Amino acid sequence: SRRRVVITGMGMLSPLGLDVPSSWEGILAGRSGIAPIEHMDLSAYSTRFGGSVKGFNVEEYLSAKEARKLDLFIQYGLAASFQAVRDSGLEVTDANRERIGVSMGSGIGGLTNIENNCRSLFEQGPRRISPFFVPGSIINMVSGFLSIHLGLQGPNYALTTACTTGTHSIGMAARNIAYGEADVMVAGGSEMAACGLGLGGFGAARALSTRNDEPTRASRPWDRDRDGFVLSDGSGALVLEELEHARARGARIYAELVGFGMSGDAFHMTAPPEDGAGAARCMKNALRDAGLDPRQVDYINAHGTSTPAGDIAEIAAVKSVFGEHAHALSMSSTKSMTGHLLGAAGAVEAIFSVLALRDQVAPPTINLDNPDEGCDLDLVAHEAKPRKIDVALSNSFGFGGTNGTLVFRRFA
Amino acid sequence: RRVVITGMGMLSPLGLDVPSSWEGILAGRSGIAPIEHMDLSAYSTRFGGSVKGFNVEEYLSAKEARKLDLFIQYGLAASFQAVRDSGLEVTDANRERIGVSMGSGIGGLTNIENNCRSLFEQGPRRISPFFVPGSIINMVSGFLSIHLGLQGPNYALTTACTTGTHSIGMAARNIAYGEADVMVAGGSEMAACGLGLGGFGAARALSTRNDEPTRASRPWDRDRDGFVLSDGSGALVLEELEHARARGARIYAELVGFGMSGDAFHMTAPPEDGAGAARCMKNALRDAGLDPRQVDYINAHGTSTPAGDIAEIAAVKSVFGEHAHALSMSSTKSMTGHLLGAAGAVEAIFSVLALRDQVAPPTINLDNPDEGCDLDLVAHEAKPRKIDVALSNSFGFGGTNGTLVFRRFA
Ligand SMILES: [K+]
Ligand SMILES: [K+]
Repeated sequence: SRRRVVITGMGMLSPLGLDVPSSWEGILAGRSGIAPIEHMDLSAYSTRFGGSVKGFNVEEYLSAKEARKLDLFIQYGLAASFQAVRDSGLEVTDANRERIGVSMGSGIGGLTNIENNCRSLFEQGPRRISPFFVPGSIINMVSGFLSIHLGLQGPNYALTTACTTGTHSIGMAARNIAYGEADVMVAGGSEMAACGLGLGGFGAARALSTRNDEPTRASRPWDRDRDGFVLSDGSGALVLEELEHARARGARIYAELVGFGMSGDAFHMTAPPEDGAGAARCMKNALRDAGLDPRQVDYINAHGTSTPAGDIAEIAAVKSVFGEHAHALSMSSTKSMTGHLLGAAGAVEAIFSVLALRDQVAPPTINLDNPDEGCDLDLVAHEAKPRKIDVALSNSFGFGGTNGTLVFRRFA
Repeated sequence: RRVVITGMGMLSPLGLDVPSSWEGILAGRSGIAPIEHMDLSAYSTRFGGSVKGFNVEEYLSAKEARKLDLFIQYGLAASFQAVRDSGLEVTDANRERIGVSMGSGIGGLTNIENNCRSLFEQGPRRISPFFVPGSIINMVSGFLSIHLGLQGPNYALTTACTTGTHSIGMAARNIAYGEADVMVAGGSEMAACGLGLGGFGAARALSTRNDEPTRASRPWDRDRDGFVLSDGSGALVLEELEHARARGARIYAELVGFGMSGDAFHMTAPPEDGAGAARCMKNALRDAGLDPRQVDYINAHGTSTPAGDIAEIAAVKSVFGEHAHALSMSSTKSMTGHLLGAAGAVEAIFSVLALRDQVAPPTINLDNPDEGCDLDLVAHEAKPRKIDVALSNSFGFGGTNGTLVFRRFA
């Protein structure tokens, strides 16, 4: 029946760094990765900043010939994946390649490539669309290209669930392993939606912070002066592995993935209900899946995107699920520093949750200068808090009311 | 926990619902024609499978519909159809146990085109406020859950040609695991626009048989020259067996197996031996606890491509051995074209209906079977025959493979 799933490898590109340790160093130091966007002219836009990946060198991962065929979200996804596989120490062979799969997702995918090709179509005609437009832009090609590069022949797929993509990708990949469909999965997500369509689109929806004068203070979850999310880019990948498989090869085990929960709000296209009813049902599903007492939860890495309705819904949901224990645990939003990585958010935040377990420290919610009415939990304001963490949750409560919760536990 | 199919819904190039589409399938009718909605003079391919006469206001108000990309409208239509067909009554007692997994290969290309037009010509402040929510792939699942009040697992797959097949398979897993009693699963696509036809055209992936569009899709025929791009949607209501029995549901068939693999070979062209497709079919059969000899009908991937079609023949021969000549295999894409994200969903429906009616759909246009294509490919005309177990295959871009196994329920 249901086999146990552990984390043996991790990889990442974020607004804070070009790998896991550098990103984590920034997280624990309370550093913002948010800055005015330099790669395009945003003078005509209401938001002119975000979390860019800085100094990415694709030549550390892929030949120039292969890299030019790929949208940045694919480059980022492959980078995080290559890091995670290397980190795991796993040797891929004919004996195991059929048992190793991939589930790397994205919220929007190759929007830069789509936009660029639409410009070519409109101004020059259809014969100027790139032959690599489809294979270089569709969301499943992170899973596609990774499997080809490394010879991974197990289950191969891709989620697209907006803010929840990375969380679903990791959860369902653990389900594959638990079910016996695979012994190893590379899972997570990637995003690069910082183009005219992305910044303009979220801008037209009035979804983004417009705090152009102080970009590092823009992302401020649970603060009374929050005004929308900050768009960020990057990727996270984890190597998930069946427990006995990991033990048999003497793998280093970071943590155990013990629970995964899902729900739908069935409420609104963009905003959650203020009581966070769906989020609460999601966390409850996750806790039951993990066979845990709620009081066992020590740290919650929040969705916390710095939106009026979104942030307050999470407080309400945490209070409903945990009761008086809501005041004993610590919850923080690392999006205060990284901004919102959309399809990659759940992946980088799973990594942060695993590292919170490794290092026994809760990452801060920076910018929490004045908590809003009712936001009176331990939200780890301003600075990292060393504390006991035996169980960590990571929440993603995304566009369309799609909810996912992952439950991680210390392994010994 | 066993999983059964209690409702189905569809938009295809052959009809605006399941029965109309199925009638076309059994008649050998083509849904492919020159594309009318845009000027394709400068394009190498000027035809495909369009949904004709779709009326969204049978499902949604004009205001609701306006914001949503066509792929979402199509996905909602199939989903609404399937839920209605199932007879399920949604209540407070069960709403947290009913979820949605509707996917798409490429999603809102038409809305992206339109908002690009506005961005380039007049700037970012002229992008639609509803662009993002009305264009992102998970919004079929999102909108459906909101409209019907469904609070169970809510997600979306995007695995090109295999989307619909993965969506149905993984929704069945949700039910089997106990995280849901009912799932609405499938896919939708509306990519037969400028970016889609131009994009696949640039990749030289499409048939260019502009002079005879109905003859263009010709799986395993020696003169095939690429796939035909088509629009539409399919949706299935998957239900736990006891749940279905307790409410007296009509059960079309049972979903008994789901298999996956990766080729880890090429972007678009599978290995000639179909090794990945073979592993996938074997995985599906193992999941179902069935021997290859129990399979009666296979609804192929069969997109009408040189490498793709022949890999499937090789895969079927390796998996089924001598029994490969006893079963029937056909590609309904010969009539429907390739619905991309919706292909696996509409083809799961065709497989279920093959079981209901005991008839194998034809592979039309199979005038001259290519070298080695000597199986029973149901050439030209529908074939009544015994069908106890049916497979549906999807072997998609990226080498991503999925196989569903359906069985008669008595
Ligand atoms: K989180
Ligand atoms: K099929």
